[PDB]
Amino acid sequence: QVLMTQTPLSLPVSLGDQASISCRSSQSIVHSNGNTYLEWYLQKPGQSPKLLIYKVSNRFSGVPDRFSGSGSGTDFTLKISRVEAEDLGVYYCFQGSHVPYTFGGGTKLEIKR
Amino acid sequence: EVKLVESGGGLVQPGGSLRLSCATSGFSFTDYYMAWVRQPPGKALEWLAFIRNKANGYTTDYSASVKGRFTISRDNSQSILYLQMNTLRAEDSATYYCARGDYYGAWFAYWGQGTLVTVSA
Amino acid sequence: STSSGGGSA
Ligand SMILES: O=C(O)CCCN/C=C1/N=C(c2ccccc2)OC1=O
Repeated sequence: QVLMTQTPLSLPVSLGDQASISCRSSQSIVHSNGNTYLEWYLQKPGQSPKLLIYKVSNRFSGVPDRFSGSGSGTDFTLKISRVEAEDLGVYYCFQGSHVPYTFGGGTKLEIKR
Repeated sequence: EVKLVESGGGLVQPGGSLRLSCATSGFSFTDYYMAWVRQPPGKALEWLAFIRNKANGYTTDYSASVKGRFTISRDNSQSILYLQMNTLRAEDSATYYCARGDYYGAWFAYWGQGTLVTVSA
Repeated sequence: STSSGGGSA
């Protein structure tokens, strides 16, 4: 199976700074059709996860502009222009185009200084 | 609008079955991909098995960690999704969620509140 | 316990 390997494990930031989580696949994650079902989720402490960016870069309705993802290939990266307190949580990248579908190990986004 | 509620999990003994369920509200249940994601108290989210809509002939795929044990199903009339788990074990104790695909390239657009299962007494 | 109780693809 193809496993997602996202870094860093923990990402400390001051409310307001930009944040960048990476997610290196381990092989092409392009489906038979033309899509790359690479998604992002934000699971706040003790709270079901939310869908942020579905295709490599579409922003799910309701998620704010701050969020955006990208980078087709084996390297995908989620970015957040300004991080609000309500962004703190654990982000997971999900590979949805190859069965057995897989998640990243996650990347906690806690307060730094 | 869209409501997904799980139930059926609890405290079970090593080995042995259990039957999880997820009720649907707010959407033509038959026209959507469904899944079961699992997050052991430990950490990572883990996709287990997924079921697609009538458009795709209701196909189903499972992780190997549940390939023969677990089995998915869907009550299209009642609009409910089930997950029968058999000969449970340790790595099985986790909060099982319910998910519904999005009309576009998205598998888990709507998650349930999740139901916890504990197996190892 | 209670009653009556590489390698990658
Ligand atoms: O938005 C329209 O109202 C809603 C329904 C459309 N049919 C599409 C669906 N499409 C998927 C789906 C799931 C994973 C990848 C690509 C598509 O799940 C569904 O339930």
